[PDB]
Amino acid sequence: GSDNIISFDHVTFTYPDSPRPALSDLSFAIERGSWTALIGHNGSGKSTVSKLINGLLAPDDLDKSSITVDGVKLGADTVWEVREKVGIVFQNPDNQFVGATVSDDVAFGLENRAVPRPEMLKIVAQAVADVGMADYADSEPSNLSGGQKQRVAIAGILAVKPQVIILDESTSMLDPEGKEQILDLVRKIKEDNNLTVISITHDLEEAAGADQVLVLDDGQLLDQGKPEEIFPKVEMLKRIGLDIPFVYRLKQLLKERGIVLPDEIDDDEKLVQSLWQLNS
Amino acid sequence: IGRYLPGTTFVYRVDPRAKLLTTFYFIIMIFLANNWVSYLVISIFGLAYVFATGLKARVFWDGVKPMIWMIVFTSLLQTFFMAGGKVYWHWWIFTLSSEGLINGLYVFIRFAMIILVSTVMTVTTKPLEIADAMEWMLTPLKLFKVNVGMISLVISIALRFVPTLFDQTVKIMNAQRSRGADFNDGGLVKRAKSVVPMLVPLFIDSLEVALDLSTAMESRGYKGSEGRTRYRILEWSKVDLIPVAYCLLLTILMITTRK
Amino acid sequence: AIKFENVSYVYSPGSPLEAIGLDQLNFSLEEGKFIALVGHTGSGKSTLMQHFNALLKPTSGKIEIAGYTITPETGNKGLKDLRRKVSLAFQFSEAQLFENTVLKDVEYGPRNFGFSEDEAREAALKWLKKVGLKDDLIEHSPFDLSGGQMRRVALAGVLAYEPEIICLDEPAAGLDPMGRLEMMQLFKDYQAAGHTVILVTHNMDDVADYADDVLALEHGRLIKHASPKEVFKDSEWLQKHHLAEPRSARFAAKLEAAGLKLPGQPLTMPELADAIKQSLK
Amino acid sequence: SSKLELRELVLLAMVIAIKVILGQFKVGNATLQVGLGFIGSVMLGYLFGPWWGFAGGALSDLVSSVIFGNLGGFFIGFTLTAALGPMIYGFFLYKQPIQIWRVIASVICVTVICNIGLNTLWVSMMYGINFMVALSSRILKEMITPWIQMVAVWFILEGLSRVKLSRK
Ligand SMILES: Nc1ncnc2c1ncn2[C@@H]1O[C@H](COP(=O)(O)OP(=O)(O)NP(=O)(O)O)[C@@H](O)[C@H]1O
Ligand SMILES: Nc1ncnc2c1ncn2[C@@H]1O[C@H](COP(=O)(O)OP(=O)(O)NP(=O)(O)O)[C@@H](O)[C@H]1O
Repeated sequence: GSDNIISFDHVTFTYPDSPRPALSDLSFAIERGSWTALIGHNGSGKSTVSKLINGLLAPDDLDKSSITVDGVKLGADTVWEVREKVGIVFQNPDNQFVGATVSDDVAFGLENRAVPRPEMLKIVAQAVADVGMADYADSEPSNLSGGQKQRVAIAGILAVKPQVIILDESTSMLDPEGKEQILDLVRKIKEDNNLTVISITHDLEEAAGADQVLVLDDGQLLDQGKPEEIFPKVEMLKRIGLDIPFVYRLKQLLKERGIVLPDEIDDDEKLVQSLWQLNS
Repeated sequence: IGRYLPGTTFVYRVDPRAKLLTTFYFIIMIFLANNWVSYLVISIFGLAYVFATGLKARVFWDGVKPMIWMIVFTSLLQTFFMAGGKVYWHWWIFTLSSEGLINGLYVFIRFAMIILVSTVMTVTTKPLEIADAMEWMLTPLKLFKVNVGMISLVISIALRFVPTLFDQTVKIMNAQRSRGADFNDGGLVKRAKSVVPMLVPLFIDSLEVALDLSTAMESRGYKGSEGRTRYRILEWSKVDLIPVAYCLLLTILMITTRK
Repeated sequence: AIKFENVSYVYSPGSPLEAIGLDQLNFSLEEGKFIALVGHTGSGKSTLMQHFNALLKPTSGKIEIAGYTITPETGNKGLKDLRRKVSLAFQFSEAQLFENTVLKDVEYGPRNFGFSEDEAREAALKWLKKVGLKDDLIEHSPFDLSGGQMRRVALAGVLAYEPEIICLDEPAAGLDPMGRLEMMQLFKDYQAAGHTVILVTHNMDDVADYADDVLALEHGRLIKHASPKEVFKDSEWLQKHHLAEPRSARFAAKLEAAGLKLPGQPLTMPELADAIKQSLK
Repeated sequence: SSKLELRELVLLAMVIAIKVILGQFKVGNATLQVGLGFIGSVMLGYLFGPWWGFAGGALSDLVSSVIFGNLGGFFIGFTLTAALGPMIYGFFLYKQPIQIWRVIASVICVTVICNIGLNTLWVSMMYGINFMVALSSRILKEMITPWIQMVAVWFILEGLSRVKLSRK
């Protein structure tokens, strides 16, 4: 069914300080086995969501508050058991890295769970193998590109076999080639193990390929659901603090000079074949 | 920017906690004794080990170079210990003697043999191994009042973030220089007060990684030190006997000649 | 008046393991035009950045910039005045800042170049508005700010003394799209204001849409120096020396391959809109 | 609990890494070098207190020892002295205000008590008197440097590092 929901609840940091830091009532949910992006301006509260789901942070009602992830209500105890169904890949690998080799870092969580080493070895090999990091497996963090550092981050969480992979702006500053691969990595990873990928990104061109997106602004969500219906929000969406993708701006910049607009229509090959049709 | 390790390609340099413990044992073997022949047996053994490695001698100079002044300063000044000593004439008190200047060759060999085994350790092995070497020296004292989980953990984190703090230091250096920061230059005050723009942004960057690392740690399931397993796992293999040979063979005869 | 005369660079010289940042760079750049710098990662593009403010000096050849000339010999004597002309805001400028307030931190730059207190006070606000944030927080401490504002005041502190040549590595690398087309606007507005702009970013969307010069780099070597057209047009070329087409050039090439050939030179989206009316024409 | 915890502890790991790096470099002028490792020592004092301080210096010598020389070793006891410096910085500075009486009395003692006595006691490994004279030979620095150190420490500590402690 549905994998994760956040019911009526609110949150603050650091602890309750002055003016009103928070997300909002929220009233938000996501389906099992579906890639879902979460977008908002800088300081819209996108990080908190990931740490809330994670359990590192707690909401400020606790009566009204229900965050349940695959059948656990979060809430003080049970937090390590909800922490085993979710995993998080933070942006900027350097600070998120721990351990000597890469084969050292990706078995960290594994020894957190007191897994015997003879098994630990096998898993960790397959883990780095899965992320393509195979023969860099004795190298230390400093030698690695921040891109392939974030491959080691993946193999880190891929090792403990989570049902939800959160990407928190993991792709942020990488190569174009390097940002291409990491998503195509986790996107490969997804189909294999049948997981849920919660992406967080400022890149709107890769939000178009989400199953469901949802927008968050200043405290709260405004619109949510299938990318098809969310991106057409045009003008308001611009003032909202984020922007248009390329295909949709292509739609826009076509119409600005008058040209036809059949819409949604959100793809590449579906455009390209539609392009043959419009040429007629 | 690594140091030192011309450890490339030759034989040994194996089993660090064996090797480390040896150099710790050799230190205290020198410390012990004595007037004659004891100083002979440890000095020859120390020399045996350094070319057993097959190491270029030139590297040993690197460690003694700052101390050279300190050697010959204390050595000859030990001789001229105002009487003091000892056996011969030539001449005063207050002056050289055949006994006085032998003692001054002993401080030379001890200071050498300290900075030989100290060198032979700090070069032939690798830092992450040495960290697991002196984790072993800590192993016994656990059930005394010290939690070894924590003083093992902070070392591990420290080491890893030493270079990545160094590079973010020079990034701040150059980032400030580009903005017109000039240092050192100046004199006394402001030479000085010009150091803070490289410090506090280095300090606050430490918090950013402190939070991020602790955050990313807990989320991967870090409950505490108690109740884990380990990935790394050093092993003794067959060469192990060679440092125990050095250890037990030298120092039974060194102890008999001690007195 | 940027000129690089057979300029290489080698790391760790007189030492074993000398890695080469730059190999025989020869090129010259227009005064007051948007000059993009791109390559794969570990190209040596950030090395090149701190070359012409002379944080590093060439190990070969000559660099004539800002009416100075930078030899392998040139010392650390007069570089002070070289840097009021040329300026760098490194990849993360948020980590560049300090003291008790925003205002005194930006003026720190001009103050170091010998601006009067009055001059530095007015020059402070002059560029703290230009970076569009904000009336009230101008007197706030720099440390409580958001990542949007933290990488502003830094970029103000670099711009406050009005560098003639400005080179910024990945200044928008962490921002949101409201930020980019905000920050990328000021770079272009400073440009037509009569100042040179070097900008180094992987982003090929704003490299085509903004930049005039692009000079690619690979393994320390200069592979191409041109308009973002000459270099961008050859498709499989960009594969060979690892680079990538912008968003427009990617989709057009595909619709073209099976489809119609428009007259572009696609670059920015407005021109793309031009190119697809001619399709029916 | 024991005292501190993760995120308190990951910080302790990042501020030792400072003082192994700091103690590597010296500034310094044509007149005198006055190497700066000491800022690392004082930080561990007033933040993490006296008793974690002692645990900081002891480890900071073990940390440097792997990536650098120790100029000898191991000793053990060099580490013992590297330890005691940050500790008595902990006193006068932890759960304590910013005051001119606390800083200078602390700087002068570090040189004389631990730096002198212990450095006067470690290359000892022999009889004591040959030792004192090698250090008696070296004293000038311990006369000059502590005084520039008190000026320097006031410019770091009250000098916006402690004022920027919070927040955060
Ligand atoms: N102590 C704190 N811990 C965490 N967040 C804090 C704290 N204090 C304030 N905040 C706010 O938390 C918000 C989280 O927003 P955030 O998700 O960081 O947006 P962002 O700029 O895109 N950075 P991020 O998404 O994490 O990569 C920010 O607006 C901060 O102002
Ligand atoms: N301190 C150093 N010593 C030796 N080689 C270095 C050093 N710093 C960098 N290099 C080398 O020089 C090149 C650095 O290129 P550089 O442009 O700085 O990185 P980049 O990722 O391509 N650009 P950027 O992302 O803006 O930092 C690489 O080939 C490095 O191996």
